[PDB]
Amino acid sequence: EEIIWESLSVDVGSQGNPGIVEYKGVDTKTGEVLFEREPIPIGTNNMGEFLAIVHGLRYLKERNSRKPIYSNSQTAIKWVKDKKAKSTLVRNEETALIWKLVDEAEEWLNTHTYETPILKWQTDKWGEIKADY
RNA sequence: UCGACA
DNA sequence: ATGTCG
Ligand SMILES: [Mg+2]
Ligand SMILES: [Mg+2]
Ligand SMILES: [Mg+2]
Ligand SMILES: [Mg+2]
Repeated sequence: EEIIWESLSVDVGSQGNPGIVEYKGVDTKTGEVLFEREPIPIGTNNMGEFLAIVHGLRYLKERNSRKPIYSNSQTAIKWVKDKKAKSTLVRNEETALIWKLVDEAEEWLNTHTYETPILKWQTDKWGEIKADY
């Protein structure tokens, strides 16, 4: 129905897909950028979306914040729930970095608890997510 | 054979 | 185009 303004919004930007991937997290209310990841040379959109949610979980947990996280990504939301990023991206020397990060994000999920609700941003009703590039 | 989310 | 799920 309506936007939970007291929340963190995450989004991915890329150049190519697969291509250069980055992400950021913003306060949904103020649009202030709370974190921004250095570009990863090769990755997929969905891997970037996954890393952005997991990074948001880590960021909120460290700050003892109970705010929900908004993502526009059906795929990444499911991967986080499963603790398993089911990417098709070839795992080789060029994709080594993104895959290491993905493996580490999954490992964090398997060693930590969180209560953060992970919520689907309703683009069709609300327009583009605020963490949008 | 599609329907969605990016 | 390409990455993904239902
Ligand atoms: Mg997105
Ligand atoms: Mg990262
Ligand atoms: Mg930590
Ligand atoms: Mg976007």
